[PDB]
Amino acid sequence: ATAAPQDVPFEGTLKIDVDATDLQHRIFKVKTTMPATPGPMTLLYPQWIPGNHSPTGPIDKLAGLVIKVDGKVVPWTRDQFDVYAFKVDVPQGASELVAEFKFLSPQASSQGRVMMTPEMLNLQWNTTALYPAGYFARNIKAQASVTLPAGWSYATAMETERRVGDTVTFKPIDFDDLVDSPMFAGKYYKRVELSAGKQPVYLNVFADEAKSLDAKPEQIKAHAALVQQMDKLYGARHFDHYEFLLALTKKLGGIGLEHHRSSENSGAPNYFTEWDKSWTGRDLLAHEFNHSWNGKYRRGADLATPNFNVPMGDSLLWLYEGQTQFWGEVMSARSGLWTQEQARDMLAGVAAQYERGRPGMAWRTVQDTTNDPTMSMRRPKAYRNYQMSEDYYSGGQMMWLEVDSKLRALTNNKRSIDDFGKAFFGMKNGDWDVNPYTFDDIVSTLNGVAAFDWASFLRSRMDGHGSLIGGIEANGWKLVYNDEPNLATKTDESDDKDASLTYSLGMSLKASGDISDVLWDGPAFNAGLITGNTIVAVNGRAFSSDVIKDAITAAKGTTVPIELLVKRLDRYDTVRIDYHGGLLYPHLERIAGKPDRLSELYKAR
Amino acid sequence: ATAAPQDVPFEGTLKIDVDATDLQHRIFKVKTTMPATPGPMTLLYPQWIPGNHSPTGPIDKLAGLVIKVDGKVVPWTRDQFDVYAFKVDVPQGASELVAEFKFLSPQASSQGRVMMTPEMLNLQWNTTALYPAGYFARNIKAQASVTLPAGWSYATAMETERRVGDTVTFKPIDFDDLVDSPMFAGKYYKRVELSAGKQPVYLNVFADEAKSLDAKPEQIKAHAALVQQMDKLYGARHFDHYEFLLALTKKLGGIGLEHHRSSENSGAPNYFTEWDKSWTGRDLLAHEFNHSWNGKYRRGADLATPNFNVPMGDSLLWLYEGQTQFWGEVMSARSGLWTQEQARDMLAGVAAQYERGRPGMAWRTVQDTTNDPTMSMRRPKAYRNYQMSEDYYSGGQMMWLEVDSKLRALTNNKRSIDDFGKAFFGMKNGDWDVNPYTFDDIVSTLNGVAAFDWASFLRSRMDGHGSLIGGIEANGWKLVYNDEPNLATKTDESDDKDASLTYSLGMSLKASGDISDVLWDGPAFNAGLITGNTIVAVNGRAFSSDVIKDAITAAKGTTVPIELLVKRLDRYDTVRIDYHGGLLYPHLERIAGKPDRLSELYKAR
Ligand SMILES: CC(C)C[C@H](NC(=O)[C@@H](O)[C@H](N)Cc1ccccc1)C(=O)O
Ligand SMILES: CC(C)C[C@H](NC(=O)[C@@H](O)[C@H](N)Cc1ccccc1)C(=O)O
Ligand SMILES: [Zn+2]
Ligand SMILES: [Zn+2]
Repeated sequence: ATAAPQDVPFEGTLKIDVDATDLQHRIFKVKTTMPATPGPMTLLYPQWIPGNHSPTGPIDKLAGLVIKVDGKVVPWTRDQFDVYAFKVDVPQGASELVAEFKFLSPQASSQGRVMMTPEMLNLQWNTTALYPAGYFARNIKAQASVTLPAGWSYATAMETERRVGDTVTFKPIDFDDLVDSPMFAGKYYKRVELSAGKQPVYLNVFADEAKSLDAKPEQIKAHAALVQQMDKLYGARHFDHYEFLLALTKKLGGIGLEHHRSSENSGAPNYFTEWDKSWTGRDLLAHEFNHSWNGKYRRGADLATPNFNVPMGDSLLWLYEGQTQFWGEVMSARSGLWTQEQARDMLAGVAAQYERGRPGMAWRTVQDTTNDPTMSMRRPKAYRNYQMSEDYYSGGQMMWLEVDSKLRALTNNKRSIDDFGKAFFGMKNGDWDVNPYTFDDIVSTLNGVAAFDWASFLRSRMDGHGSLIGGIEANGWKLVYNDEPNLATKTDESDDKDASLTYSLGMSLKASGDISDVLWDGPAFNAGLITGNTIVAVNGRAFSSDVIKDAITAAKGTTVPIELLVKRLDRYDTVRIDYHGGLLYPHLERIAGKPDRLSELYKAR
Repeated sequence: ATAAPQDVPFEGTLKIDVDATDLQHRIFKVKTTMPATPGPMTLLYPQWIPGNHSPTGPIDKLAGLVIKVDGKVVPWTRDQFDVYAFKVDVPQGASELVAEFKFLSPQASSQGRVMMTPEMLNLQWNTTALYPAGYFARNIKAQASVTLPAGWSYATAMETERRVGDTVTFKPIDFDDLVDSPMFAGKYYKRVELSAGKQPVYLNVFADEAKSLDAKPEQIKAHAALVQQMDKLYGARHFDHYEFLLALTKKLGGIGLEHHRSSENSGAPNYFTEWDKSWTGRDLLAHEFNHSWNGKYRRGADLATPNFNVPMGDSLLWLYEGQTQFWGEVMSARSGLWTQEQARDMLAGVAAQYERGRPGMAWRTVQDTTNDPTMSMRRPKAYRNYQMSEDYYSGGQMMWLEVDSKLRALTNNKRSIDDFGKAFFGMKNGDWDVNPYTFDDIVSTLNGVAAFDWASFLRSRMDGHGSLIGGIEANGWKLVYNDEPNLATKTDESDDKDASLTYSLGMSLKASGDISDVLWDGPAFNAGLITGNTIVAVNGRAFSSDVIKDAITAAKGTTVPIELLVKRLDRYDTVRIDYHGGLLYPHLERIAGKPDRLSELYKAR
């Protein structure tokens, strides 16, 4: 076992030098230099990574580790009860320890998200760092450098000291901020100012091909409007400057990861060039940006750990991620990243997910899903709808919508969730240290906006099994289903011609006919169907998405079952599904006579 | 978080009832009943599973959990710092707790190994169990039952009380032995006696199709000879009876998992029907059977944990798995499961793997690979040859071969590793409780066979970076390479037309030309190639395994480089490989002047 980290000074500087030039093998070469204290010394590879809420440190990708003290090799021994901890014996009279190793980043998605391509790379300093055990991470002064592919541009919130040729030397920085200061680099780069002033915000775009960088003025303006709308909500910025990192790519592994003064984001090459086709993911930058307030600056006390190698407590992720999921979609509408119609159909899809798409809510609480990061590490699960899957995101969002609606009702619409945002995250402009909070702090700040038993309200939703969608009705709308496609579903289905049929047949299909998801206790489930089975034919006709949708519509209101020819492994059988509700996709409709608070919430300030 | 398990009596019986009939959804339905006193109670889902040496308990597949005390639901709360631990409050006057849940076994291999098919199933009791925290697992008396698909046969070492219809009630058993008593069930079943007597051994075969069960007399005899050869080695059996469980299948997930009185094994449907083609995997039953002595009965003290929810120490896996890997191959030859020529070429491949196929030994020791189970959980890695990958298996095997050769050299061939086997595992016939050992015990028993500094010998090999293949030459043979295919490689290549070129071009390829492996610092590596790249053409000719092999031979002894057309993502380039050694496959050849101890080692006793 590794001794607990202590809030004591670390003498000297942890030097971290990274060679990021072996794009072909996708290898980051690392040298870490630090003072050596005589006696046993334990070095740690970061395990629990802020923003991942789970022990995602890729320990088995650390290879070629050789440790030398004052130029002599010393053998290392891994702690079999802490496989992220390497112990060496430092001789008496020693001065300096050097550890050299390689981070073997994924050569295919099966190994994790790809971090190197022929045109760009993603350096996450936790993957290229060893640091001494026994210290709070913030007490370790670090100084990093990286050697880039020839002539590549780079971007990071971390301040550059100098670039000599292709070796970038950064100014000293605390080790926790180093891990929190990722770098993108690439040959096709555009830097766009989103906000000038004393706390400026920039957008750093890297692409597989330069043509993807052609952001149009109104599209840049929508990102600039995001910054303005966050200013209206919070009244403060928790950074001295902010660097959006955005990779437009089909080669780099997808990412959305927040930091204090930056975020790592990926989109498709058509993020800008096909604005109307790429909209469903455009809440990404709003989401990760919001975390600078909600998650990085303010963090649950059980989540704000002293180093990267003690476990994180995720109990409050329904605020961290849940309210950020909420604000990401709201701010997308307020900024023009989304249209109001797009944002409303997205919210309808969230509401339907918890009204009808989450039968696991009968036995599992949203609170318990804050354990999903460590339980599952986002590995494949058979029934996201019944096992549940990180619903502290979207279920949390629905609770925060209801919180907004209740604040309005208590105050005759003079207060809203905007007032909680300013009160809870708006203090101490410019500070980007960690300001921890507890559950009781959430309650007290809500009670300060409008007096109410908020503790019971939050517990009843997060520890309950009942409806989470009450914020829809209270804010003047109603969740409905009809045969009109949901804007998000339609965009997500089309071009590949897939078929999302969650609320009719209780399954989703690829264009090939392969079932990609099955709703627990739904019609497909009750025919014994599982993901991976194939719908070969519908009423005798070779499967297509149009064919099965037409058959569903033809069965609406009749008593003639839909006949599905199914391939299960190497067997074929025909099932008859007595489903006659037609195609059903969620939308929101106004409740006439009630105030439309929802549109006010989603309106630009 | 969770209180430590104590060696104190457990009052009552843990009843575990499993319904294994939902083959379509692949769901095991579970009811666990246990004594309960009022107040706080913590229930555990097994986490660290004996024989996996890592926390493989599938916690995220436990769904639908409802806990009732005296018929009334009690809410449960998971420990966010121990996600395998469930906490409830037991009301006053209660005597009994009932927990019901479902184990959602993998619906595809991406979720883990498949455990249900239309013809067979594999029940592992740890996946269908909750048990009270605070107790040594061996102190908990359990009693299990299972409801099978209609008419299915079953086999397990656990003794049956009665079968009523399709519900099997088992006799009470200690909870640790329950977890150690898996069950196979299926519609195509054959039971074969391998040894009669007071400690009988049976082979239980389940198949996708009945024709695969047609074991011929000489093939059954080889399995009977395996039991006889183990008797000669150890002189004792650590079980009152033993049940081989063997699944001949393309649908059940592959498995080799040892137990005290049974093992879980899978083979191809042609395990018997194409005996000469399916030979490379036939050390499986010899391997897992050997674990009844080495691993189950004798186990490292740091591995022999008190329950399933504290971490296991794997430091001695180079004995547990390493010597079992050794005996699995030796016993295949001694029993006739393998021919002597097959076993020799298999050993040649192991020797070559550490002579030339493990460049990672320059920085990592075999000892450190005992941490790979927890580090990697057998997830994909880019360079098994450089990161290393559980080399305590085959590297351990090579060390034990050298131990054998050294015992012979010290004793003028009067003692061998067979004497260590009998001395270390041959005590206490009939005993199948765990008999722990430490490193010092290994040393003392070796020293008792022949006096020598065995501690330094073992450490020099397991903590070193040098050669592990010294036992080959010491026992009278020499590792050589030539263009004659290795029998194991040829069989593993055949039918699919793959190309293993580790010792020539430093890579392996599928018939498609996709690179499946790259040797660190080898020729393919030095051309920048990675797994997933595709060799499109060789000297301009469309790739095939024969085409690239012919080109390698054509380049032998010349100065004309091999031209490879390569697809890297969406780009094509041609590389010139200056490799002129020809095809090189490992074999063993006699050193004519030296005594042939290797053949003695592999000879039937
Ligand atoms: C591309 C998007 C879907 C990315 C999105 N990212 C986020 O929500 C971030 O704010 C999360 N902090 C990223 C995260 C959370 C838990 C475990 C691993 C990674 C996510 O769901 O991971
Ligand atoms: C089919 C064969 C390859 C199976 C073989 N099984 C064994 O060696 C058993 O003795 C191991 N005890 C199985 C094992 C070890 C570590 C982690 C998971 C599972 C294995 O390598 O897993
Ligand atoms: Zn987030
Ligand atoms: Zn084994």
